[PDB]
Amino acid sequence: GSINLRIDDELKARSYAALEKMGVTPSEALRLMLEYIADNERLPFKQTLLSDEDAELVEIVKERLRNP
Amino acid sequence: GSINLRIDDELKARSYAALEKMGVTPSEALRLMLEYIADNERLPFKQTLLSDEDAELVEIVKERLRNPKPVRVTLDEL
Amino acid sequence: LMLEYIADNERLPFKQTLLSDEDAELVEIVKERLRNPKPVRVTLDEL
Amino acid sequence: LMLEYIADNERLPFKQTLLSDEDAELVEIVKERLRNPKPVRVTLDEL
Amino acid sequence: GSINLRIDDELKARSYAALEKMGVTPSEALRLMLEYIADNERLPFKQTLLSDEDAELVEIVKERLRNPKPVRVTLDEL
Amino acid sequence: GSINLRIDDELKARSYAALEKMGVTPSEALRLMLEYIADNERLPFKQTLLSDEDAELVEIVKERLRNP
Amino acid sequence: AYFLDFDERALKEWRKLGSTVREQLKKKLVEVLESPRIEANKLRGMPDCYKIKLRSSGYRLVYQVIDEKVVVFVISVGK
Amino acid sequence: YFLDFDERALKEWRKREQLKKKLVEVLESPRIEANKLRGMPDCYKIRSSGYRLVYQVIDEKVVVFVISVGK
Amino acid sequence: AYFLDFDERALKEWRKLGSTVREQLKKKLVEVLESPRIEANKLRGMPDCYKIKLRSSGYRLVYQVIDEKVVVFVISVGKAER
Amino acid sequence: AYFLDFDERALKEWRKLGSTVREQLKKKLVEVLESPRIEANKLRGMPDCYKIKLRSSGYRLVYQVIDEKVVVFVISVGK
Amino acid sequence: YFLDFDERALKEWRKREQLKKKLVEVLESPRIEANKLRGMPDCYKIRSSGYRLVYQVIDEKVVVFVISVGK
Amino acid sequence: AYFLDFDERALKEWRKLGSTVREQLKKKLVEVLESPRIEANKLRGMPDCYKIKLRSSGYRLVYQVIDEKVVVFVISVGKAER
Repeated sequence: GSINLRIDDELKARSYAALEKMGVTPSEALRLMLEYIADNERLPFKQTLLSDEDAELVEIVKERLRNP
Repeated sequence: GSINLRIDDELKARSYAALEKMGVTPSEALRLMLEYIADNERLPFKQTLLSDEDAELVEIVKERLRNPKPVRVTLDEL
Repeated sequence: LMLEYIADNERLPFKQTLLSDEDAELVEIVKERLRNPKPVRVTLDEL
Repeated sequence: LMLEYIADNERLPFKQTLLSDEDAELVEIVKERLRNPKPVRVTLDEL
Repeated sequence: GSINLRIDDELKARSYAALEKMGVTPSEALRLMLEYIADNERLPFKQTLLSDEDAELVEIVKERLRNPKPVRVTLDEL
Repeated sequence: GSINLRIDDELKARSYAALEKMGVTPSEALRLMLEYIADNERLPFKQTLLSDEDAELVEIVKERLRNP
Repeated sequence: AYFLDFDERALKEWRKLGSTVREQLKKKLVEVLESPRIEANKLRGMPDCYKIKLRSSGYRLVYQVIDEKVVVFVISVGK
Repeated sequence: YFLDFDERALKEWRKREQLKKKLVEVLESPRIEANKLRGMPDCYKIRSSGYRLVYQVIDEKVVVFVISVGK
Repeated sequence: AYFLDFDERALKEWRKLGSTVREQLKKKLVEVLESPRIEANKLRGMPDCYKIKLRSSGYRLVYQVIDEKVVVFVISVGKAER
Repeated sequence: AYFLDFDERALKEWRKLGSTVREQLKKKLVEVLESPRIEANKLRGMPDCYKIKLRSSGYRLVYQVIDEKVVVFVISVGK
Repeated sequence: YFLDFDERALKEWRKREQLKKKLVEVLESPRIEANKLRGMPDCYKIRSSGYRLVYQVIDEKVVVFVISVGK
Repeated sequence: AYFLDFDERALKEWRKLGSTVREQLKKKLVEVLESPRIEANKLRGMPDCYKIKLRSSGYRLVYQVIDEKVVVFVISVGKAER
């Protein structure tokens, strides 16, 4: 198969530059993310949005454990 | 710009399925990763290969700190 | 057996979560006051 | 009371330090093998 | 070079006592600290004043992440 | 009282430079260390020499907990 | 759909499993190969290592998940 | 296990069938490590609705203590 | 670079900075926007939060980096405490 | 020989201690002022904070040790 | 508490009066948090000589398990 | 700068590096000697140990910083594993 990606010119530059430094090809990089996403049903990035939602739930528990 | 990615047929199927469930387009996903890599200079995955390389480095440090044999030196000696 | 534990340790084998959220109260008053500290140097005579 | 714990949790209230230094054995064989890894890709057919 | 330090009489007493117990000369102790400060750009003591400054920064972050109100902006807006 | 310290010229430079950045005077810095040492009977630096002696004691315990 | 790597030692151990026991481990490996991170089987003390545990027999498989290569790396098989 | 409710949590509950269905499973063997609210002592969470109940398990009194119910 | 989000409170605080102080905070912000994780400025006690510190003035900016959206989320701007 | 700072609130609390109770807290404060870090009284959850605990009465003092200013900072007094 | 010795530790012991004096205090209330050998589960250390004994306290069997004696 | 100690094993390893590779390790060592704690190169799992990494060649130097003696203690030099 094949995928065609619309990409900003400057981002093509900086991301490819970085990939050469890492010694990973752009195709390998993108096929990893797609395989990951396919198997884990999520993005590989830190779930900090969900993370600091839990942190606020804890802040409410804390306040309530002060005077039960 | 534009990128052409050669992709296995089944992986296109499975990843597209997954992306739709998430409501993320294949382009948005890939543009996040490329932007991340560009700014952070690493893949967004857990750096576990690097992690267990250090683990063995730690193992050599541990073994050697059992009977340390320090030698004070200058750069000119090196 | 459990008695032999409580004999020596002078506590229960379970985790003292009651003291956990009693030391959390203190931390709170401390965390709160560290926000607005008002330090004052004192002779022990001045106590 | 302690019985009511062991009833539900299906373990002892004390900390299972025996499983601690049983999982340490495994970690060892794993830490050791991660030193000299010898990876081999396998069809599940090839199993 | 040379440094002259003005020191309280009792502190000279007590610190010298302590230094002898350790078998460290007053000069060696002070030359360690000056070298540390020069290279690390901080005092060798626990940075607890900075620690509980961050603790309050964390407290403001926590309070604000309860009801976050993000606004996407560009630098030119700033 | 007074203390006279013999100091390498280059170190006087770099350490004073750094102290100005930190907004701490050289006299304050040295009086802190002396007071600390006087009260704690140790240097304010990390006790990493003692720290990695304990780490090796642990390494021996670990090996022995393998086959008791 | 992660790739599967076996350490050679892990593969040698595997070869001398009873036909019965490897059949049931294999049934759980394929579940693992799709979504490899099971929070309950986390081998505490090592990066990204997990167990596969058998009710009967008491045999144990240990694998590490390497997301950056999308592989599940089988390190140990035995008891 | 015993079941305790904080006064605030009970006010939330009043304003439920499916959660209660999960609570009785919680009441026998209360520690489900997968729902561990990490960052807090002995606290845990309980598909649809996206509503969240939070309880603490106290080994020394065999109670499940429901502290919060909502979103 | 990462996208830039400001919390409403943070933007209000930003507005009433001296032209000079926001000028230097801004200049370090554009650097942050292309490499937001400076582990040295890591704000311990909250997920993925970091500081921007000004030597003079003593002002502090706090942002959280949200990788999943490639945004830097500026939460607080000011100088807490005396 | 650390310096002693009291938070104003801590000092106000102190003012309304029984003459008896502050006398015994004070006896432990002066022990603290020389070698302030007692590993057993570490208030877990906050940087460098320690307790002074009284057998009788059950009153508690909380202080933080700031090595960089060689001060013991008394934050809380009460029960 | 019960007292167990590992075989290696006992070989060390043979090659003692002051340590034994501290062991009986250890045998009743074994957890002295100040001598915690940090970095290890439930392990602790026991002025002169600079010799070190290391033992582990196992709550589930009420034993003090002396693993190492020496320098 | 901090003093420099090499373990005997580490010095033996150093000796049999190509003139080029020890040349570039040395150049990063003099930088380390004046600011030995690069938290980014922090070797987690041991007290105060840090890495020096070479992009090419892939060689690794590991040192521990002992502040109480202001020394950098180079423990290992090589490339472990494949």
